[PDB]
Amino acid sequence: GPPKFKQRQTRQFKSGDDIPGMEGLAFSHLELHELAQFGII
Amino acid sequence: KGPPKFKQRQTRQFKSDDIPGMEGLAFSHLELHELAQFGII
Amino acid sequence: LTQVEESALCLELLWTVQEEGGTPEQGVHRALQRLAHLLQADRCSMFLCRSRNGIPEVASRLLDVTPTSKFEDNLVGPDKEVVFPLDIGIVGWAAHTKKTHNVPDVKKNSHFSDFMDKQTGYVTKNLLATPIVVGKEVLAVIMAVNKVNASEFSKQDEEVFSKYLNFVSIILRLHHTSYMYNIESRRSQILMWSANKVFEELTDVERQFHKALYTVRSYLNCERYSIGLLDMTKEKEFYDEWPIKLGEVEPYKGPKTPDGREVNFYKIIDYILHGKEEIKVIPTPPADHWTLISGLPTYVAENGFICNMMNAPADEYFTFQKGPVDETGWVIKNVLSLPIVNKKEDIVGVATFYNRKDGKPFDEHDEYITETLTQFLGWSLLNTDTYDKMNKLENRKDIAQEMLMNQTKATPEEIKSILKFQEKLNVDVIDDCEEKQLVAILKEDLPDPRSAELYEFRFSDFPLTEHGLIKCGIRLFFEINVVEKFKVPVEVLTRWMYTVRKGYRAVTYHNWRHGFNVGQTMFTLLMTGRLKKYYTDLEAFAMLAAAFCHDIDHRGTNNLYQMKSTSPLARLHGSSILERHHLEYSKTLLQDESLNIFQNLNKRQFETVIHLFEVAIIATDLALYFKKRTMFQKIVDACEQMQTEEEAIKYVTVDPTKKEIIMAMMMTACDLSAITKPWEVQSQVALMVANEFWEQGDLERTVLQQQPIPMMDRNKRDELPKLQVGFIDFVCTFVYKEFSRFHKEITPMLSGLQNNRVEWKSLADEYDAKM
Amino acid sequence: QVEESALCLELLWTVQEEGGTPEQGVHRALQRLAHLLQADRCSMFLCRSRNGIPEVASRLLDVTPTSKFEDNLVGPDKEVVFPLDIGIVGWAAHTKKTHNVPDVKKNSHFSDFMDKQTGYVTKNLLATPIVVGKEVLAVIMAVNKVNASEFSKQDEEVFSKYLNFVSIILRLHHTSYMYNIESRRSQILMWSANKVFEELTDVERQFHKALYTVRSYLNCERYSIGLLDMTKEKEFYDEWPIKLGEVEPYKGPKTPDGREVNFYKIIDYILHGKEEIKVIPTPPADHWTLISGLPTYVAENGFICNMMNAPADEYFTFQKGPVDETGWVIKNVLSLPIVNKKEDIVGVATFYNRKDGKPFDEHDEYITETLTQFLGWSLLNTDTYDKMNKLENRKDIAQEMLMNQTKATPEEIKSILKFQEKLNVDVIDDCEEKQLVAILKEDLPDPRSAELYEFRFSDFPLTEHGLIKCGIRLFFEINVVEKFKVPVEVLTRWMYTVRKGYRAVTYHNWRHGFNVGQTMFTLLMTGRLKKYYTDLEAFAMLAAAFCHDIDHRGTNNLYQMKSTSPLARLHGSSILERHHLEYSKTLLQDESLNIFQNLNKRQFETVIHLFEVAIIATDLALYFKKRTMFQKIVDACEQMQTEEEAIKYVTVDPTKKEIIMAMMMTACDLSAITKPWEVQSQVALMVANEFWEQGDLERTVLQQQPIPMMDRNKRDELPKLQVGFIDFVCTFVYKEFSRFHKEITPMLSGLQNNRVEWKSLADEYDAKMKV
Ligand SMILES: Nc1nc2c(ncn2[C@@H]2O[C@H](COP(=O)(O)O)[C@@H](O)[C@H]2O)c(=O)[nH]1
Ligand SMILES: Nc1nc2c(ncn2[C@@H]2O[C@H](COP(=O)(O)O)[C@@H](O)[C@H]2O)c(=O)[nH]1
Ligand SMILES: Nc1nc2c(ncn2[C@@H]2O[C@@H]3COP(=O)(O)O[C@H]3[C@H]2O)c(=O)[nH]1
Ligand SMILES: Nc1nc2c(ncn2[C@@H]2O[C@@H]3COP(=O)(O)O[C@H]3[C@H]2O)c(=O)[nH]1
Ligand SMILES: [Mg+2]
Ligand SMILES: [Mg+2]
Ligand SMILES: [Zn+2]
Ligand SMILES: [Zn+2]
Repeated sequence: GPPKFKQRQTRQFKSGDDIPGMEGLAFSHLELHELAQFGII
Repeated sequence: KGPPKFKQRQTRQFKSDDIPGMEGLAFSHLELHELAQFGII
Repeated sequence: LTQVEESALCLELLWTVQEEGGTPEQGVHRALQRLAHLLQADRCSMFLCRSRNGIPEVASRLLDVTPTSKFEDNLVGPDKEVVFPLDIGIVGWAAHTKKTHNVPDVKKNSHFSDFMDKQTGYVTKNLLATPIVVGKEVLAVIMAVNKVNASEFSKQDEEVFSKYLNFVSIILRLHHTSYMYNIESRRSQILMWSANKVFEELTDVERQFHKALYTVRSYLNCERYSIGLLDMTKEKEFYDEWPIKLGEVEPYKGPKTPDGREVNFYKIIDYILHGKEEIKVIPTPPADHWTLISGLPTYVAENGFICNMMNAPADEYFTFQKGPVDETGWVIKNVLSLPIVNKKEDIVGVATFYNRKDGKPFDEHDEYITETLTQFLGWSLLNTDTYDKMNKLENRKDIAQEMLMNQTKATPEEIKSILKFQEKLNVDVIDDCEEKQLVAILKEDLPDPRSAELYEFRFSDFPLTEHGLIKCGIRLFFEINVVEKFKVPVEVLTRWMYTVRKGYRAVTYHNWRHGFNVGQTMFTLLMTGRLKKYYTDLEAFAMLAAAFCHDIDHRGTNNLYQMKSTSPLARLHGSSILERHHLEYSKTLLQDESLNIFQNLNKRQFETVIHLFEVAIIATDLALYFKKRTMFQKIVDACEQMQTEEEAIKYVTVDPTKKEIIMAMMMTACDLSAITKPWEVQSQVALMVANEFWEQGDLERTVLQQQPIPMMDRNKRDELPKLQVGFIDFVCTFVYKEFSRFHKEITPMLSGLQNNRVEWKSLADEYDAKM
Repeated sequence: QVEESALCLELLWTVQEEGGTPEQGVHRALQRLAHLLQADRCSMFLCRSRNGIPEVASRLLDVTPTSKFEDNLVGPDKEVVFPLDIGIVGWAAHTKKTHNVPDVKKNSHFSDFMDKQTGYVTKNLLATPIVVGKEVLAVIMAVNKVNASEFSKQDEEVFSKYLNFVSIILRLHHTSYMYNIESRRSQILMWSANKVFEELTDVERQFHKALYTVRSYLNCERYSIGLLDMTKEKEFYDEWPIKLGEVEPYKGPKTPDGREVNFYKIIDYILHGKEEIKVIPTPPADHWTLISGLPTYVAENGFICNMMNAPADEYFTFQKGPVDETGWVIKNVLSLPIVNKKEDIVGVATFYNRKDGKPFDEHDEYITETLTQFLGWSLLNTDTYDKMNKLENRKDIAQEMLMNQTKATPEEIKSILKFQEKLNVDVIDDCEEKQLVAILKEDLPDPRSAELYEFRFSDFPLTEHGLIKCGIRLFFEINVVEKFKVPVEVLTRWMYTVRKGYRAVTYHNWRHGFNVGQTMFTLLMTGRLKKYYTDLEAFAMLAAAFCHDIDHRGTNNLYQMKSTSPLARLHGSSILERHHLEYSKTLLQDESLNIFQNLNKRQFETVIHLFEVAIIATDLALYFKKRTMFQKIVDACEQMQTEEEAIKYVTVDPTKKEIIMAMMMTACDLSAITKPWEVQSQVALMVANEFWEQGDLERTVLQQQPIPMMDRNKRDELPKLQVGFIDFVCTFVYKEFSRFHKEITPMLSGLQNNRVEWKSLADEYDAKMKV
């Protein structure tokens, strides 16, 4: 009959929705549209 | 005036294979030779 | 009576520190009241010592203590205390000297400080000092002033003061031990939680630091703190440097980190602990950000000091907010800023901790706590750099594999060269033809399986072109009657056959010719050898596909060369290096939908075919063959006892392991099946093999600077037949004798080995005639 | 009262230990109270907690007035341990209450084990546990009052008044010990984190670093760690004997996940004598750690086991004598399992006898459990290191197999470098570079008959193999081979591999790369812009022009970003241009393909920079950004009165040359607009088809509406959008070049003619929609 021995503890350190703030963690006026028209950018 | 005197970082505390002990950290009798002779293994 | 009352009052003094929930300042207040009553002095006080920035200071904690006084009125708060550096004041000189200083007239010592005497409007004319020194540290300097009944403190007064200060030292050391235990408990919990959160996953700097700081939040015990991350880009693009080099834009002038990068806090993370416990993140914060409005974070980014400033809005250099920082009435009182440091000493960020949860200034113990936290973050930067390397390596691998697969895949012209739909069906480029019509149109164009001896063991690939090999391979799959049973598309089959062909390099022997001859041997052993009776049509389909792809991408080298050269194959795959490569590449080739010849079978059938592929290709390794020869021999010996063929089918079919061993033996006999070919064909294949092994030996001698084995060595070229005889006597004879026992239909293969052996002996003994 | 006061002052002075051991002051108080109570043999039972079970142990025995402390002190070798369910001291420690029991033989909680051990008779004893912070530190014992029974209530009052001093001393020692243990915990965590974040390593090296670094903060005389085999499944061929039943299945110790308990490596840290580290691969079962069942018991179960007096146990076969002949014996053992994130036991740490010789208590259990927990968390780094090595190896294999597939075979070389048909060697390229130059210079088409210098040249009549021949001709005409010593075989091979690295896409095929390289040639020579560039720079620009769209998949940078392609996650900006640059450099990495091998190190550094600027300058967003700077360059170069002054002005400034080279590469990319209307109409059809299939990919895979340029539905709107491309992007590049040098004047003429035709079809569309 072995002696009674302590069980490992894990719940305390078991514990990113729970961590807040993890969700979030040049040409001329004419050129800006017509460059996208030809897919230049 | 001048800024207050402020402490320097204590980089010296943890600045630092020297760890001892890191240096080191199927067939028959005939089949042991003729197999190597053919490069089979 | 004086001794009895003094002993009783010092017992009660000691019990006041045992009252859990009391304060030691109360006990010291009682001690000062007793001291002032006994000594007939007035206005006793103590100055607690602190250390900030590594320099020591003193500050009064109890002023105007007199017998029969209120403790509340005598105690002064840290917001009203008077701070003295050690270089000034008698209290400073006492703290420095760590010894008694009795000065009767304050005007006779240059250490006299007028500051508090004018602050409170009290006159001092008698001073006795002794620091409370324990463990080589000074905790408080106690002061007795203005003896009302005498102009001097005599030596008996010094001795009584020393004994009462020994009791005060007991009280103060008890409080000091409790406080240092609390400090080390905080630091330990800080490190344990930071380690738990860093190893939770591999992530970027921002996520990892936010997890660590948000978990250690409860243990910092600051009212407010934040972290600013600096931009880490060091070099610019040439096209953004052009205006700087030509001169269109003035050179940047402003704050610089010690590395030289511009001080640009690209992200700020604020942890507000005073109320509502709100966290915010500000990407590209403006220079008017309330942390950056004071120069202190920028000063730390420029210099990298640890800055503890008390009364930060009373300083003139950093221009702290004198008023409230925001709509809520929070004002900066004390500050402690530290940098986070990369492995290369680069300043990755600056952590700023504002005023404590209580009113006390930051002591050296909070500097110690915060520096251990910032060091831990500066070490977990290694995990963040590893994560970025991980993503770059994964992307580079996936790009290289896709570009490879696109290059290797057969072009539509190479498909059309076999499946001539365009020139026969009168159809456009877009395939809208029926699968049955594509079957009917293709089945004309393949060579018939009865001509060219496709079922026969005599098959010679020399008079066929490789285009005829592709056509014959599609023919071989075709007679097993797999296309209609398993619903594999005809164009998918043809493309897969052609990409298997271009997969196999142009090496002298492990080229497409060996793969085709092995697939033809698998076909003929299935059909003419009658071994098809042991396997399902799905299993036979796997046998043929594995037999063709068994050697795919074989570079012309053996596993010994892979290990010896420390090849990436050998470091990726531990044992059976080349067969594990052949398996991985055949599975990759089957992984594309356009090449997935097994796309139209059930998931369970695909798992079966994948295990079939694994068994077959790893069993192509001859070391495994040699290990499992004895088990196969036991299988054959048990199977020959029976005198009914149906009994043999039952005996083998019921055990999957026996079928797997016979499959391994089938593939081994298929690989070396050239030894069973007619003498001319054997001689040419053995010449090709000997050429491959000689170029291996020349490579091995050249790039590894080692001697080849005699079989690899080109100088014993004429010794080829003897070693070939050894290969006859050691390897193939067992396989083909056990197969001839197992089924008499495989008997000619052994017999072909039997002739070729005679020819090799007839040229080896002539070498004995040459010597 | 006077002698009572003197005894109180003596107790106050002995409370001021000033160093030493508090057991001495407690012993002096115990002998004081012994002589005061008319009682003998006072005792202290320290409370320990092991495994979470509380116990009491006698520390001072046979306390007698005028007795020596050395005889009263009992060491842990002779201490008598009682659990809280044995003895009235156990009941007292449970209840935390004062008990006074006479005639203990009538009490239901009295234990006579101590009475039997010592042979002393006890009759009446007083018990009061010392309790501070709800924690029980010691049970104080007063026994066998002489000349009287039942003690007295005033004896209990003076007993409590002295146990106040006892509690003071014990609480001071408790605060000092809790500070010590918590400092040890925090230093252990700091050092283990420092050593874990030092680099990525496998388990063995990382655990060895951490444990060896923390060895000084664990007060164990020795300890060891055993790592279990982590393999979970076996290969099919090692299951075959088990599945056939030829070998009985393994039975014996199994971990909870079911793996076999095989310690594949043991690390011993011996610290009692010489500090030595032993690494034992595959230790035998006779190993002095494993010979006791305790490490194996922890591997099967996973409990933290504190076992005092381990050779007195019956279950575990602990060695009763020396194990290394050095005289060290096992006394106390503390074993803990290290676990994965999945609770899988990787190892078992066993800490042996404490340096102080006291049995392990909950404090050292806490220290070793926090170390073991940190080690179990650290395995993320090992798993990441293994995944790094596997990803690296797989990438390198895929890149090598790709490069082998794409590289031109020796037949493809011999198809052009017809050395075999002219030098009669056929075996070895032993012929000198002059011979290869002489034999090849016939085989290329002459540049005048091919019109290769002319701006009009159309690639429709030539074949792609004729395009390769013409490309080597263009390289010959610049006269590069002789100056930079570019071998002719590697030149032809590199041209063919560059061709084959262009995909078969509708417009970004090899013909576009060839026409861009021909535009680079003709602008250099006939446009006379080579006056600004060295022949080295001309060679680099021509090679970059031929590779500026290498392995272009057929899609836009917007498509890569929207499709989240591996290219877009690898290269943040200029995604395809950086891919082309990376792949052209990869082609230049092979010695076989390095046409720059015979350069100086600085010349390659120059070639690589020109490759970078030119290919990233093929990004039209960069073109649009730098148009204004090129225009300023041209305007400043127009006012110069002398041609040689203009040459000086451009050549002195590297950035102006880089901008002009970028502008040249954009004139080259869009050159087709300047080609005759026949060629322009075909090429515009090709780009329109490419854009249509891009828009079909966008609508089908990404499920988004394409821009009208990508949309097939706006097909007839093609010419009007072509007009929009003619004014916004090409006129400037071409008008500014015609101003810069009049020799590029006709390219604008070609655009002007083509614009009229593009306007004509738009007017034909104006006719069509209006009716
Ligand atoms: N001596 C000799 N060895 C052979 C012959 N044919 C095959 N082998 C061996 O069998 C191996 C089969 O491996 P695989 O063809 O799957 O790469 C070869 O690498 C080679 O070692 C042969 O004709 N003669
Ligand atoms: N509308 C239009 N765009 C063109 C034409 N030629 C080139 N482009 C655009 O310019 C880009 C040049 O970059 P490249 O793909 O050659 O590296 C092309 O990808 C395409 O977007 C053209 O003739 N018409
Ligand atoms: N008002 C007041 N002054 C004190 C008290 N105790 C000491 N001081 C004095 O304040 C002074 C501060 O500087 P010094 O060290 O020169 O000398 C000290 C004294 O003279 C006190 O309890 N009340
Ligand atoms: N021999 C000896 N026994 C003691 C001394 N002090 C206490 N004990 C006893 O040890 C016993 C342990 O169990 P109990 O709690 O029943 O009662 C306690 C006593 O009777 C001592 O000084 N000497
Ligand atoms: Mg092989
Ligand atoms: Mg491009
Ligand atoms: Zn093979
Ligand atoms: Zn291009």
